[PDB]
Amino acid sequence: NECLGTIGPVTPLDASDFALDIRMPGVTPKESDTYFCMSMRLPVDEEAFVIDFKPRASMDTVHHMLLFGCNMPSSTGSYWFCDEGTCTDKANILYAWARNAPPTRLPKGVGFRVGGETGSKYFVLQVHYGDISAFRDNHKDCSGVSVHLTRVPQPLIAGMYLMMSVDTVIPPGEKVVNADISCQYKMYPMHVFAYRVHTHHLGKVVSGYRVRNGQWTLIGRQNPQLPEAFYPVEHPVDVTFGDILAARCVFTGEGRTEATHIGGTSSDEMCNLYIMYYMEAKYALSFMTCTKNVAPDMFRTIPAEANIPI
Ligand SMILES: [Cu+2]
Ligand SMILES: [Cu+2]
Repeated sequence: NECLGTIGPVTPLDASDFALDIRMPGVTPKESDTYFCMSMRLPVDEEAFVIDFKPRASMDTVHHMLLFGCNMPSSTGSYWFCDEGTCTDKANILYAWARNAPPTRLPKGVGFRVGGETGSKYFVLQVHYGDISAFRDNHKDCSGVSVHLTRVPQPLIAGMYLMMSVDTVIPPGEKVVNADISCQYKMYPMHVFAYRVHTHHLGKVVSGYRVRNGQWTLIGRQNPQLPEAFYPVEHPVDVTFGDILAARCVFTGEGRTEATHIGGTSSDEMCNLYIMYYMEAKYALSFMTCTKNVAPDMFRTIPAEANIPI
């Protein structure tokens, strides 16, 4: 969208609601694949609920945008190069937009809990500029996201279930290596509505499942070379006490000379699956993780799909 000007990025709408217009401050990338970040302090100290996200992205120039909640942005300037990092503390992902992926909307009555004693005090926006031939005119870009906040307690609360491999060793050559993740779910019900997969270049497919009475129910399955937005869960699924959450990342050892382990760099690999959920407010957890493989023998009946590329 056009460069806002000087209207004010905080718009109070009533006693309980306010819009945050979180936009780049007229930036002009000089090279392709630039990552720009900015932050905005939540303008209340008490608990609030993020209940809507409207993307304001120039189709021409923005490849993707991420919105994070945290307490300690990686820098304090109007904007900053953030190949490096977004937050010094944990970056909680709230929103992802990708040029060609269709953005999931929050289900009705769902919000992310922010502010107050334990919630995020800051939003950090990351904008990825790809092709920059649209900046030949040295024009200024004000891309970002318009966020709707309310102080009204929401009946459903959004969270993030992160499933992540730690021990995986990918030998050189080995055409096929599986990174398997599984945890017992022991909490009140979560309703899974979106997922995001992330690996590095050696990743062929990522799938996650809820397993109940030996039945595998697809949460999501994605080639991890495609853009990394939140894809909608095709048939949104309850995950309940006694279920097993199970994920498999399929890896190759080809194009590589030494053994590849898990690490933050691209020479290292990752197997991450982000599951966006909601829970009933009176039971809600904003975050859960699985870094174990508690039921490795259960993978003997994983569906065929998990082992074949798309
Ligand atoms: Cu991108
Ligand atoms: Cu990574």
